[PDB]
Amino acid sequence: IVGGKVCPKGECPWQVLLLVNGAQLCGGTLINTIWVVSAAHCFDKIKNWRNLIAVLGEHDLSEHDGDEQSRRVAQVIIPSTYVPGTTNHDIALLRLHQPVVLTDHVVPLCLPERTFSERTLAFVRFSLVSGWGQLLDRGATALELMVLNVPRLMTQDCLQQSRKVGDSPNITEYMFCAGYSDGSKDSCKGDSGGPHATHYRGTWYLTGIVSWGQGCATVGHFGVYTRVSQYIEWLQKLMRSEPRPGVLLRAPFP
Amino acid sequence: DQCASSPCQNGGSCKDQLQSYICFCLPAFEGRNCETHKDDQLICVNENGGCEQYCSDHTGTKRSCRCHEGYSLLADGVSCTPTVEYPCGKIPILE
Amino acid sequence: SGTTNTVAAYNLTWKSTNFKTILEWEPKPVNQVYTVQISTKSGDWKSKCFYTTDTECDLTDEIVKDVKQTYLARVFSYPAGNVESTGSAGEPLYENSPEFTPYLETNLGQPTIQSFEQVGTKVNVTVEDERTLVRRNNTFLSLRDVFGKDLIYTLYYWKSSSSGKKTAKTNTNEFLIDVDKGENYCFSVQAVIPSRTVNRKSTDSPVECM
Ligand SMILES: *C[C@@](*)(O)[C@H](CCCNC(N)=[NH2+])NC(=O)[C@H](Cc1ccccc1)NC(=O)[C@H](N)Cc1ccccc1
Ligand SMILES: *[C@@H]1O[C@H](CO)[C@@H](O)[C@H](O)[C@H]1NC(C)=O
Ligand SMILES: *[C@H]1O[C@H](CO)[C@@H](O)[C@H](O)[C@H]1O
Ligand SMILES: *[C@H]1O[C@@H](C)[C@@H](O)[C@@H](O)[C@@H]1O
Ligand SMILES: [Ca+2]
Repeated sequence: IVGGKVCPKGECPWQVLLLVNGAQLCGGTLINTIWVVSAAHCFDKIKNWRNLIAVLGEHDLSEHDGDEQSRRVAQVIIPSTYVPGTTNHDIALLRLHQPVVLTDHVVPLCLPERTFSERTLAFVRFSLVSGWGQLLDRGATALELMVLNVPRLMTQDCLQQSRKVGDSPNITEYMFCAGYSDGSKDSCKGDSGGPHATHYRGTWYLTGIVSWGQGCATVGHFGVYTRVSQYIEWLQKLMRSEPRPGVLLRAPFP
Repeated sequence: DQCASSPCQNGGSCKDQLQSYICFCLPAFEGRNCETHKDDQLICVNENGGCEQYCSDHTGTKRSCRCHEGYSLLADGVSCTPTVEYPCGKIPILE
Repeated sequence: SGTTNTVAAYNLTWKSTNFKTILEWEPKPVNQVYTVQISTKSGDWKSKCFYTTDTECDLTDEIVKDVKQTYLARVFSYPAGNVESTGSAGEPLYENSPEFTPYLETNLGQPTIQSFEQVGTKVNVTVEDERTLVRRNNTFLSLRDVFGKDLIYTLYYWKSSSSGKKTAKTNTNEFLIDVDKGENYCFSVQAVIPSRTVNRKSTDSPVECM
């Protein structure tokens, strides 16, 4: 989280930390006691779908107070149209072997009604992005949860303002830009899968998931976020759908 | 002159200019001719329809408000209250 | 544009006098409606003029809320068939207006000589404290209330049959040029904001001689 601020323990309750064998993998979001939402690309390598751990209540990776809660990720689901290695359909629905306990330090983020996400949330200038990712580009990662408040743009503006890159992946209707193009602040490498939580009248909804960007806070460039609302019926279809054999299910999409 | 034909509807004054006019509107009116009814606009695309959370437009009938999966719609028809301990999107410590 | 059916608004220009601010634009709607949206650099967007077939939109109520802030506005396009068409990036087609800061750009309407009389060997020309749309707490505000001490004036006066063009200024609200003892004089006033960088001077208030 380039240019952010440490998220006061407790104020980023839906923040999930996805661990693998003990190493940071990415971030994720709690939309329900057993359901975590992350970024599809965060699994392009995962070879031991057993050491996959999800940690809530987490805040300071250095010390170990007693608010954390670990949970083996039961199933990892990504959209049928996601193509590992590419930018499109970068979203994953994780399922935990066992539900986490809701407490002042572990609360889920609301998965807004599509309509609502589209008509209202979408036009709320700012939203907080957060994770323990890199604090600069090739820089070090955060030990304390970092959070950033960024502004959203419609794809037309995003295109009009970014420096045309050689092969800058199109900004498809499944992603949106947010941030600053003045090198200032942006999310980074270890943040993928993190929430882009929008505040609307006393409640916070999951409108975005960290995916990609040129670099981190690179001048003339923004950070692309997965437009969570294209994926709502999808998520809620899966959450009801009964379990499936494997660990890496590839749910169809739409 | 200009304010002759009295373009300013719905009681709005009319401080015209040379080769033009300027309608002063009543608090519930707006527009070049105060024509627009600040009321007749209760639609979800407007301002979330006035709802605190979810909003549904309806054919020939007042728009409806709804609450999220763990809330309840207060008596005013547009407000939501938690019906559980830890409802989504609420930060317990701050709360 | 980026059209096939839905055309993008263009030439979005602000028409603002005495803060009465109306955004206007092209083109005359054909099989499509427009929705105007407005905001501040760091504020949420508010929609206005819902699904209209107009080429204008009154934004007074939003801009006078803080004529100090700079407002950016944008118009959206929708085929009249459905007011919710998926563009390509999934979002509506729209265009942005130029930035707009009421305080520095809304032109001052044509002033009006309130009531000028004689105090002796000179004339006391007066200008009516114009009424603005800047509605503040149920009430409106006069130019002098708004621009406070940023508003001055200019008094162009011709004499009976005249021969030369004379000018006079006062930041107050009362001119006071010394006249002879006969020859009638005329008074053409015009509100001015010298600290401005665009619409500094207004229009010559209708004339009022003897
Ligand atoms: C997996 C995530 O942790 C991470 C988040 C980076 C967020 N950065 C900004 N500035 N918002 N994402 C990545 O590391 C992705 C992975 C990837 C996904 C799809 C295709 C290829 C790689 N990589 C990047 O974001 C790199 N900058 C690479 C890149 C991809 C596409 C365009 C430009 C650069
Ligand atoms: C990228 O955007 C272009 C521009 O419309 C589109 O034609 C293409 O299908 C998109 N996907 C590819 C090929 O990268
Ligand atoms: C009367 O006032 C002017 C005439 O020029 C016009 O703007 C109005 O539409 C009309 O009612
Ligand atoms: C302007 O001033 C007078 C005419 C009042 O009737 C107001 O309502 C009007 O807008
Ligand atoms: Ca800890």
